[PDB]
Amino acid sequence: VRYEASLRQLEQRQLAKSVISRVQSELGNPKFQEKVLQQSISEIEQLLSK
Amino acid sequence: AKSAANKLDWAKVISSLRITGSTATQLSSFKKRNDEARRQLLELQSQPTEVDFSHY
Amino acid sequence: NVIQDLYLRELKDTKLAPSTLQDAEGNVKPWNPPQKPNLPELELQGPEALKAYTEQNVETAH
Amino acid sequence: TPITGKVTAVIGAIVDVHFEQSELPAILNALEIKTPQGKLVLEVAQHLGENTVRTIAMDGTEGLVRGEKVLDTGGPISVPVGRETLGRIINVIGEPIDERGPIKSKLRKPIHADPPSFAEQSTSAEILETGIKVVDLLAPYARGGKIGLFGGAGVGKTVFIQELINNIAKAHGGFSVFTGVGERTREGNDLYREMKETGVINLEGESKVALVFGQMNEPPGARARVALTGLTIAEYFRDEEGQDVLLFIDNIFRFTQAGSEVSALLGRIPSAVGYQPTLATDMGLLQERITTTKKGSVTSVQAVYVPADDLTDPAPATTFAHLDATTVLSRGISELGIYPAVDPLDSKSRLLDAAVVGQEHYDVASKVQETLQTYKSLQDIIAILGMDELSEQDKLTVERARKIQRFLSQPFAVAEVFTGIPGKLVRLKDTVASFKAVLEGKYDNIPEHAFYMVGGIEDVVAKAEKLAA
Amino acid sequence: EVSSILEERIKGVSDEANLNETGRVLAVGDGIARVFGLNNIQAEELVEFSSGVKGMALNLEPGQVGIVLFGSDRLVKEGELVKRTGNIVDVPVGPGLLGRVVDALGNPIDGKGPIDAAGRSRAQVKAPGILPRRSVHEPVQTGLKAVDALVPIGRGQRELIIGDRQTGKTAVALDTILNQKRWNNGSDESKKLYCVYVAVGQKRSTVAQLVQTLEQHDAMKYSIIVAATASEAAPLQYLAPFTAASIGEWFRDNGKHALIVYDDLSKQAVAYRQLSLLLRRPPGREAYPGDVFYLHSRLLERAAKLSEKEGSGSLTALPVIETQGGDVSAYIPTNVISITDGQIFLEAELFYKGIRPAINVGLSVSRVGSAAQVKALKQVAGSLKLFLAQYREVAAFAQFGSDLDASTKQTLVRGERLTQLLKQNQYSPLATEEQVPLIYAGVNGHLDGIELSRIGEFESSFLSYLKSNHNELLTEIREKGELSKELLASLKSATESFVAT
Repeated sequence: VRYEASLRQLEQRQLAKSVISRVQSELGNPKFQEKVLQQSISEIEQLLSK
Repeated sequence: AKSAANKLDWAKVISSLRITGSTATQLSSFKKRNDEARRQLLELQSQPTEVDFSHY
Repeated sequence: NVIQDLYLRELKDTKLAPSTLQDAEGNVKPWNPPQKPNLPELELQGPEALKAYTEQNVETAH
Repeated sequence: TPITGKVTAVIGAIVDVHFEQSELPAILNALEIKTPQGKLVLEVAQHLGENTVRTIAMDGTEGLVRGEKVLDTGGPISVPVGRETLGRIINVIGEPIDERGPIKSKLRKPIHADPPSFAEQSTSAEILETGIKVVDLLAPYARGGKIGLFGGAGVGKTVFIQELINNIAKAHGGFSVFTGVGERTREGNDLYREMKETGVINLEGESKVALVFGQMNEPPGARARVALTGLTIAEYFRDEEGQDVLLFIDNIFRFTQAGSEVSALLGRIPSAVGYQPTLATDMGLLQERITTTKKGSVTSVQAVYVPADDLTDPAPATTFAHLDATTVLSRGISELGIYPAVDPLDSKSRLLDAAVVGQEHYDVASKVQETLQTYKSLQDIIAILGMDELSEQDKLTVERARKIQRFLSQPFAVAEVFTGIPGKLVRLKDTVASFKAVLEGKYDNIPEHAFYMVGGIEDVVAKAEKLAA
Repeated sequence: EVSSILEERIKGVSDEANLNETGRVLAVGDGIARVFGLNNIQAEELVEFSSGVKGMALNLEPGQVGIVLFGSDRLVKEGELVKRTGNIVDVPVGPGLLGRVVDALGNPIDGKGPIDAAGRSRAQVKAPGILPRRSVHEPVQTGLKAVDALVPIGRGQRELIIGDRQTGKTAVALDTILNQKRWNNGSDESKKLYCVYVAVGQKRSTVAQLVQTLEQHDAMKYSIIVAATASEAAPLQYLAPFTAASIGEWFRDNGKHALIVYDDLSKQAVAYRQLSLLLRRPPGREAYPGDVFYLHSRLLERAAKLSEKEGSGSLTALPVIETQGGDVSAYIPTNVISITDGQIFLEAELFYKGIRPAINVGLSVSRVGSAAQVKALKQVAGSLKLFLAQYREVAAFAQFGSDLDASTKQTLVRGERLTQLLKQNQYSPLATEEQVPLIYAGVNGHLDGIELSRIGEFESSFLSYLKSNHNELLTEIREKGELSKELLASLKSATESFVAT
């Protein structure tokens, strides 16, 4: 049980740094450009809803 | 239970006052109490005979 | 949005991190084998005891 | 980053900069002021806004002209670590102050680091024999243990440490760190020379010891992160090299002391007895960074120059919070000629117990304590009256306590020279045996002086023969 | 698996709304920020710094609102916005904390993962009234005979454990928990104290040793360990008892009985000292600003033996102030002494004297109850006090070794045996059914004769003898809990039976 739990934790931290790698990948893309537009239109939608 | 045995033993101790000079009968009786208490501590120590095969 | 981007990218590109069963073996252990308690020793066995005790028995507790 | 700035103020060594550009620094960043005195390292400690920071100055101050460029070198200062830092004496910037030329290293690491978590802990304490009877009896050492000395004004705090290093650290093959905070240069020269001589530093060879030495003269701010630098070296060994570690710290009163000086200047109301309100966080942080993990259980030895010998002063008090053993040493007991000079009713260890060192050990120690406490109690009666006006039973106790006290006088090894008497080091197994007999008064019938300044029970006997002659 | 849990986590974030509060950090450094703006700020509210730091706000000023950081300095940056959580500090409170170490903010730091807390509550809940109290009648037995006899502990009662630092300071409290294992093992829920051990200012290693001891004694199950480690922030240290209190109040409210050990409040006081002086508040007496009394009093008065209406649920408190040099005249020790319903003075000299536990019984008092101890035990230890009281005077005469009156030296002889009887090795408590005999023997003077050296030998043997023969007697003491005439006589006969022989 102890190693099984350890393996889940190990799996989680390995997959955590793999998540960090995907975050670094997203911020490289001109999704970095395109999501500014997404945030802009989202602020238009939100703030018009305000 | 164990107390029946021991009440008769200690009754025999105060009877043994009248016939004292059996020096290893009394050590055997002390032992019978000891080892009776040993099995008693063993059987009271007794864990389950198995794992929690349901839950654990 | 960013939730979706991360969700998609992350999930797709690695859902679980790889695992190694072999490594578990060192850190875990199987059942330890019984000691075979058998039949206990026989108490005050043989007439070796009996003859000894009859002969010994002459001590009157005065 | 190239955050240009000016030195708006130089109020002491708590320089205030005005970063001209509105580019923001961050707390615990490091800055280089480039001067004909080379680089000067400052560490951002407040942002007072308007891009006007207030900065701790590590290196020396003088010559500064207001309106002097700053450049932000960011983050915590990066020390150099690796096995190739083993044997060096390190400043704080990684410079070899033993001048072995630029410290060869693998990975260079930030001075500041996080304290390992509750989960990261793996706390274990063994037995460690110091070869000193009083230490073994009253406070059995342990691996990963936290030892504390609350000795005098380096009256033999240093001597005690040197003996411990001589025994334990040359009986420990694993890495060991000496970090000497705000201590006198001569001690460093003696230590360095001794280390090189005793091959613990093989100069050409490799060393199983590393050394950090911070001189008292050096500005307070430097002394504050001398410790932090050392903690990084220790962490590299503990973690990255994985190897068994030890650490020695002396004088950690200076660590506290340095902090209290800057605190007032920083603009923080200095709490009771002038000591910083942030005393607790710093002591805590240091002792939670030095902590027993599965990565390595770090034996730490801390030496507090108790200020005027007041242990109720907040700085010794907060040290007690993070220790597992103490061996408070009384200056008075040094004067009585007892070397070791450790107060024996003010020694404790978590590893002194009736099963951690056995019931027999615990009983033996108990009786020693009880006997001595009685003797201390009868100090009044003895003085106002006499010892012939004491009860016979008590007179035996008193004679026993006097003998025990004298037995505790056991010559020093490194300071075999300094005391002038050949060191007496005695095994733990031997100690338990020796005290058991003495308590049973089996050897209480031979000169009190025979017990004085010697090792084991056999040695007392031999010195009785010497006295007899 | 881990993927599934993560998939749930990813799913668990999406969408947010306009932030109607802001303020721009200015001061930053000294770990206490002061931010400009924030007018919507409700006092004591929790404010999320955009760094990711959360800091509650304890000082409001029409300039710069003083938000005490929980998080790191470097993460905070000048000019950052802080957006109000909009919630005054709250902790999850429930029964899921049973068998859990938690940090101040209620995060399982033992990493037994999430807590099944049945609510969240606020840490500023005020102490119940006169009307919500009921008369105290709930004994608590620590397994240390001296405590029960001399300073009997009820429930909803404050007993201040005071004395020199780490003289097994932790260990005295742990002993209580261990004899309270017997009631816990016992299925009477209202006699099951869910024990909450609060550890303030202590290092992770010390705590790790404590949790190891508790898990070893498998008392951890009903124990909750609330922690504010040496590392943990000064605001969090201040907040730690008050959120510990909230967890306790959930038991208390439910009608369940529980016990809260506040170890050590002396380090809490230092934390508030730091906190206040970096809120720039004027130093109090000994640099603890006056209203520290107010702070402590509101905390302490939440230990209450509540009315039958409230299910009789009584949270019991044991404050612990580790007095440095026994300095009780120190502002915080003076303050606490007044608040608390008992003081349990311990003394280092008596530790050195070999009395372990080392209790300065002269200043150890329990001003409240005697239904705070067993009726049987009240009868036997009635003159334990008298003998000891006589012993104190007698001991003074005995000192200077002047030729004592034979009567005084009778007292002295009796008294000494009692002292040896009291001593107990740490982590070994004693069941009350078998503390009544030992005290009976001593008080009925049968031990007075028995020599001091072999009192310890005698004690052990006596217990063994009672286990063998007069185990019927023990069962009766357990069953009826008040010594009847028959029990006193039976016990007298038994005691005689083993005192002689």
